[PDB]
Amino acid sequence: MDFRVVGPNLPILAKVGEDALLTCQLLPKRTTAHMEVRWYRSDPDMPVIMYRDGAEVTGLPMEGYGGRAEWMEDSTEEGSVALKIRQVQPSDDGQYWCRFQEGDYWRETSVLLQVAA
Repeated sequence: MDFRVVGPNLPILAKVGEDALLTCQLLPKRTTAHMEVRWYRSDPDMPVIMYRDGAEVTGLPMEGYGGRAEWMEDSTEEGSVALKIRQVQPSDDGQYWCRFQEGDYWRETSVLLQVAA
């Protein structure tokens, strides 16, 4: 009950082949060294990409998924975050959940993104 993420963000419209912007608002306790943030593409079972210890996971070299998604921090800088995803498609069209994980307690919320087809 010490962390909360909200999805007040308005629907995002990006055309197929154009990049999209996933966004949600979270409040870090202090230093995101141990904080983890996960985004899901209409599939909570598997995360597309994650942000941990102030860095996004790249895994193996020439990352297809990691390469596709790059973190773009919001201008407001009030605990909000945004993730830039390249070459959107109908599969992207839908909802994405942000997952704030710290210690043994975490919370998540959906963000509205509707890409043009």
